[PDB]
Amino acid sequence: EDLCVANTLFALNLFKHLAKASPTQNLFLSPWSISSTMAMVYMGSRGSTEDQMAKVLQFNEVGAADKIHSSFRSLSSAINLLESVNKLFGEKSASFREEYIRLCQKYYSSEPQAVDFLECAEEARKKINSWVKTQTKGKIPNLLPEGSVDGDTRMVLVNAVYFKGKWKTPFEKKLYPFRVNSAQRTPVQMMYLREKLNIGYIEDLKAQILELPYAGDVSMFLLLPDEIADVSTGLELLESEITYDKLNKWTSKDKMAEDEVEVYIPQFKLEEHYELRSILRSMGMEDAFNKGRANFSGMSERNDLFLSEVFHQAMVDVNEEGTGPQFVADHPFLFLIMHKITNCILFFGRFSSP
Repeated sequence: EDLCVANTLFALNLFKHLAKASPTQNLFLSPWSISSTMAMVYMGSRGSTEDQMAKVLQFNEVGAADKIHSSFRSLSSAINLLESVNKLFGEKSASFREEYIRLCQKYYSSEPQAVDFLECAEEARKKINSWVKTQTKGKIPNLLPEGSVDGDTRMVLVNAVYFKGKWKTPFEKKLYPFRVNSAQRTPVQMMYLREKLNIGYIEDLKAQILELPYAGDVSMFLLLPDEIADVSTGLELLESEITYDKLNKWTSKDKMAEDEVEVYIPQFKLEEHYELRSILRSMGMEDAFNKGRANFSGMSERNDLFLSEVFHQAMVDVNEEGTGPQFVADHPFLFLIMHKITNCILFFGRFSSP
């Protein structure tokens, strides 16, 4: 029983499926905002659409229908730089119920907006992009592109999230060769820090795990292969073996002990944009995206409403500003950003290519 447990299950499954589409390049997303915005769409869903969303969101694996939405509103209070903006746009002839709009306000503080996809889809496309550009203060001027919506579009969800924390201890700004793959290296600016930090070693996968705290009890956990068993990113084994139970154990206080570590990590910025429909359908959320089967009767009395697409943008800025074992991240790693009090994964990513 825990939305943050479901979120982690879902985040790892989403990352695995996403990694079929992008097996080596930089990958960065916020499982928590996808879970929360997809839960609001699931609030509007019924029948086998609902059943499938609940299963892919892992709500069923952690066991509580009438408590999900209020738990998301409570969690959002505990969790809440961390900026998250979202909006559900829907074709105006499939009118949202007054009551759905009221529940969106109440549980997700989000208001669905009607657009005219059926007759002026390009204009709708451009109104979605002005709202996004406006709410993200210029970082994303054109979230949706040229032909991502047309007369067949019925409903799209947009979600853009940005994170930049303040490290508990400032790094020192040291170009080092970062290894992208067995034939290619790219110079990166490295940041260095010597500090008492929790660090662990995963014996079976020959990798180090380190926690880098930010101020308010939000930490970055970084998983960095030690032996390199593939000629590509070197992440192949960590990515086929990570599981909920394994991550839990790797991050347990018995497996991660405090120690004076010298840390070298690149200065980096990631911005990745996704269209998750094909990813979510491969995970099992099929009916929500299928015009002949979707059931959004909770959102609208009109029969003709299905989910056309999910736009997700996530961005992180990692720099030196803050308030014995060696961890040298001069080759690819997985990382996650964790809300320690809730144990919610806010972001999850692969840094492979500077």
